[PDB]
Amino acid sequence: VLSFELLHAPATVCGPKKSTNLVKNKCVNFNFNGLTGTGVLTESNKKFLPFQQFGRDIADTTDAVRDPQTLEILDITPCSFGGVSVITPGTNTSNQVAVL
Amino acid sequence: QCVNLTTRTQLPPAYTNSFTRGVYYPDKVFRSSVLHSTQDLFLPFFSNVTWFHAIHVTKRFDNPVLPFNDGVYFASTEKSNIIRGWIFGTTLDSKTQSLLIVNNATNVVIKVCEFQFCNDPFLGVYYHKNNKSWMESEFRVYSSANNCTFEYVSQPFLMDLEGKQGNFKNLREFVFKNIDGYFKIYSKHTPINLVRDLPQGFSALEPLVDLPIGINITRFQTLLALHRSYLTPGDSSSGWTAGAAAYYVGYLQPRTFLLKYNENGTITDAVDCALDPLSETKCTLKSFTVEKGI
Amino acid sequence: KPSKRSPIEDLLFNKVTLAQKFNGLTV
Amino acid sequence: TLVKQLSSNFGAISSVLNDILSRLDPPEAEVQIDRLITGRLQSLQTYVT
Amino acid sequence: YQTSNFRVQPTESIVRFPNITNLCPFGEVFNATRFASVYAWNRKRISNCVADYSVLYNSASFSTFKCYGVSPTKLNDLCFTNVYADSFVIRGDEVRQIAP
Ligand SMILES: *[C@@H]1O[C@H](CO)[C@@H](O)[C@H](O)[C@H]1NC(C)=O
Ligand SMILES: *[C@@H]1O[C@H](CO)[C@@H](O)[C@H](O)[C@H]1NC(C)=O
Ligand SMILES: *[C@@H]1O[C@H](CO)[C@@H](O)[C@H](O)[C@H]1NC(C)=O
Ligand SMILES: *[C@@H]1O[C@H](CO)[C@@H](O)[C@H](O)[C@H]1NC(C)=O
Ligand SMILES: *[C@@H]1O[C@H](CO)[C@@H](O)[C@H](O)[C@H]1NC(C)=O
Ligand SMILES: *[C@@H]1O[C@H](CO)[C@@H](O)[C@H](O)[C@H]1NC(C)=O
Ligand SMILES: *[C@@H]1O[C@H](CO)[C@@H](O)[C@H](O)[C@H]1NC(C)=O
Repeated sequence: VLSFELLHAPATVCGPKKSTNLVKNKCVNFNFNGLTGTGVLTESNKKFLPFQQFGRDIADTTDAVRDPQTLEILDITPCSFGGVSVITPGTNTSNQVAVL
Repeated sequence: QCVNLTTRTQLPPAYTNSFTRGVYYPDKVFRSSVLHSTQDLFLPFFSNVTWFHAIHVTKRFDNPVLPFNDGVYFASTEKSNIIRGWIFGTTLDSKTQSLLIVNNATNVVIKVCEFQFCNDPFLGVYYHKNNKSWMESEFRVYSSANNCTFEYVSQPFLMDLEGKQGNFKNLREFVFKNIDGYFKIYSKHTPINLVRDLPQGFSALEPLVDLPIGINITRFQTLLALHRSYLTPGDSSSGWTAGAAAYYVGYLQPRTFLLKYNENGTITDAVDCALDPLSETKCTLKSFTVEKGI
Repeated sequence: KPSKRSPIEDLLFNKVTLAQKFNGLTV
Repeated sequence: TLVKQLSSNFGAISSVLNDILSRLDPPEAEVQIDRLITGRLQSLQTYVT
Repeated sequence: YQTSNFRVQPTESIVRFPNITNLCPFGEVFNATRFASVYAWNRKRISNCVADYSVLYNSASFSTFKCYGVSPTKLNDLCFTNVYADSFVIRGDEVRQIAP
């Protein structure tokens, strides 16, 4: 029986995994060894502490992360969702629209 | 196994009040300019902690065997590095494993396996006054280790690394928490500028290392490093001087705390939530500086 | 100064003091 | 309050959809997803009212 | 009028993991020539290595192989902290009782 548990001890190496490249300033999909999310990973300006990996904010959501290999701090940001609106003079005069 | 130092005279324990001490980072998560409430084991504010001390003026061979219920906040102040590594266990008769720690200059050796102790555990080094050099002489704290399971060696510990007598400038804080078969140790090494007792200041404790064993520890004791000199002739068991030593011992209880983070991500202020009606009001309001009103 | 704000309006605006984007929220 | 209501088990294995989806197969993760759906829907309804 | 919502889809699928070339020793767990008693059940901690997960599933046949809380096919990408290994020999009739 292989015995393991989650959220019982902080980890930095964990179990098996492979490594790929790193990209920034693009809304990409990432998985930093158990930390899964989607966003834009710009270079961070915050000052961390040597034992202090993650980062959060008031609402307790991820806002920064440390590189497992190069040990540098880079931000996380959702990639610009929003809504659209259609402006029309009416079908009755014309048919052009303007999308906002 | 080992010698049995005399003068085992009883003495009532002393007491002193802990002034906002024993706060550690509960997890490796960065937070900035936020107030976070945690539900974890902590040292309650404004409790009286014991004041074991060893002084030649009897000889005050004071290192009794002390309980380990849930955690122990250990705070030892000195300057001659008289203190040494700690020691743990449940029965201390080699039937069950017992954790050992030594913080000498070489390395932080950690022994977890079984080994039988002697009835009066003690560490002593016979310094040679003929040679202008200091070396370890005697190592007698256990009989032998028949079988062993786990071992661990880390980087050499951070000490003052200087042997002299002077003003009290060194303060050592340690938290010994073990839960779910996981042994954790925290520390801080802040200096002091006042002679005696806990200074009226606040400082947080950062994590050091995690030791996964799975052993049950219920029993606690402290090792002491003692130097024997020629200034006290006679039997080798009594021909020694211990200088001045002091260490405080507290206890940990399940209490809810409120933590204040600065913009370096360091805890600068904490508020207990079960001490005072005003403290409970602060905890409920999730802020400081409560104004008028019921 | 800002063209149409009188001194009392300026005092009122400075006296009143109060928002990162989240999942689904918009203003 | 509405934002902080997101991180709640609501009597499920976990409060994050990704963990449930990756760690569990659909046929028995459906109940956990339904529980989270009900909880978040109720919270949003109360906020709107 | 408002019609729909606008979202930016992810582009890449980057993933990172510190490069540790150590292979986790499954040999003394799943291929040990000697086994211990049930009362003295073995427990070895596994860390600081990459677990060769694939070979254990695609090259070995197990009469009983069931997973609780984690999908067996998703075990490839999920890593854990302080993986434990238990080795013991028990009666075949009592194997079913080893479950939460
Ligand atoms: C606009 O459309 C309506 C039908 O929806 C039509 O009855 C009306 O006559 C149109 N406008 C004008 C100015 O005729
Ligand atoms: C005193 O200590 C010695 C060695 O430390 C031990 O052999 C002896 O049994 C002890 N005497 C007691 C426990 O009465
Ligand atoms: C101080 O310590 C002694 C013994 O523990 C006793 O007077 C009392 O319990 C303590 N006082 C406070 C305020 O905790
Ligand atoms: C010492 O530990 C080993 C390892 O399990 C065990 O086989 C042996 O019986 C133990 N010896 C004693 C005296 O308990
Ligand atoms: C630890 O706790 C268990 C369960 O309460 C108890 O049986 C055991 O005697 C304790 N001590 C050791 C060394 O296991
Ligand atoms: C936070 O850290 C920076 C980096 O040195 C420092 O300049 C700043 O003073 C720190 N914040 C405070 C409140 O001291
Ligand atoms: C990756 O490999 C390098 C080889 O130069 C070595 O430092 C170590 O094994 C790994 N380093 C890190 C930071 O993971």
